Amino acid sequence: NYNEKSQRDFRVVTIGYNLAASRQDEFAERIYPTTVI
Amino acid sequence: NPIEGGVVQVLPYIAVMKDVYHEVSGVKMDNEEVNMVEAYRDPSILDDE
Amino acid sequence: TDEGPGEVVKALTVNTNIRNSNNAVKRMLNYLAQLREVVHNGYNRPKFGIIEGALSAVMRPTYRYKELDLEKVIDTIKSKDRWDDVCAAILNCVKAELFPAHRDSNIEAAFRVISGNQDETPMYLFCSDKEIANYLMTKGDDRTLGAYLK
Amino acid sequence: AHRDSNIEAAFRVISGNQDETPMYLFCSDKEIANYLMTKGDDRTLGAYLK
Amino acid sequence: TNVVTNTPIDVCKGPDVDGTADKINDKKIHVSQGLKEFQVAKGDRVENEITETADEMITKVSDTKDLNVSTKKPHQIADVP
Repeated sequence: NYNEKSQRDFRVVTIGYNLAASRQDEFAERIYPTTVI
Repeated sequence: NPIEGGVVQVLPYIAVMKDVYHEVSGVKMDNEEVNMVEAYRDPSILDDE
Repeated sequence: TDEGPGEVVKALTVNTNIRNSNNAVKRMLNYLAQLREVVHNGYNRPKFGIIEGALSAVMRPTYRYKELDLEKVIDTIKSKDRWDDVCAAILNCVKAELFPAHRDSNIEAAFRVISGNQDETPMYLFCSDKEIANYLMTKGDDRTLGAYLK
Repeated sequence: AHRDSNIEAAFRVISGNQDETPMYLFCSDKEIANYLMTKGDDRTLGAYLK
Repeated sequence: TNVVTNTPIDVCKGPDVDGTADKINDKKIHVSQGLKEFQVAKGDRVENEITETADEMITKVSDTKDLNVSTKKPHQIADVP
């Protein structure tokens, strides 16, 4: 193995994953305002 | 870094999977696995009656 | 296992919350289709039992369907003016149908008798997708249609 | 294309900022670029896109 | 003359090899090989490849805010006379 180049180890980046949802979004909330029963 | 020589990109997500059994003669798994992110444009993927 | 996902469990609510907004859209579009049928059938005076909506017994049911094929709607001379010509054509079509529909319906009478406010003006929402809204929002500073409509 | 695709949601779900939209780059040659570079600081498309 | 902007350069010194034959004491000789130069492993077999579980790379799943908020301030465009 005269030559050696990096193949086994790489920089690893984790892609963010962020979910969110309200009872209704602004479109549905303005048209159908939420009333608690 | 010269020692690294490359990058790996890891993509986690939560999938909305159709509730399906395994077909005894099935070639693949007929289970629609889709990213929750798709529901923001096409929420119909969440429909269940 | 003993340890449940810290965040993925909350996806159960997110799934439901997205479906809530989607159900609002389905109900809106389905209601409009049912409204088209009722008004088209010739129902103009208020009545109980013709359509969903407790105020359908109060005000005249009113519906207008207009197809804006912009090539046949816009009057434009030169490209420098194209943005305003597209935005104005869409908004002017709304004005053209809204004023006589606001007159023909009893919205002002219903709102003034129901709210108790001798003079309360209803507000109209322009419900659109992102493409259409991107045109109307840029000129939405006035917020006013005609004399007193917001 | 901004509507048909879900890129708006993709950036918000990846970045985590509920107030996030992509910024678009007009990648042009020198001839075209001179025709695009006529606006002031108001490099806006529609209501919110930059 | 040339100018390079904002570029880091690694200038290899080259060898210090010389052309001299050094006699060595090889009476006793010991050789060992560590698994360092191969980068085959640097402590653990997968320091890079995903170490967490898929579930643990999920950052937030909120039930409050909604990712559908049109910019509260819409840019307005003045009329063109």
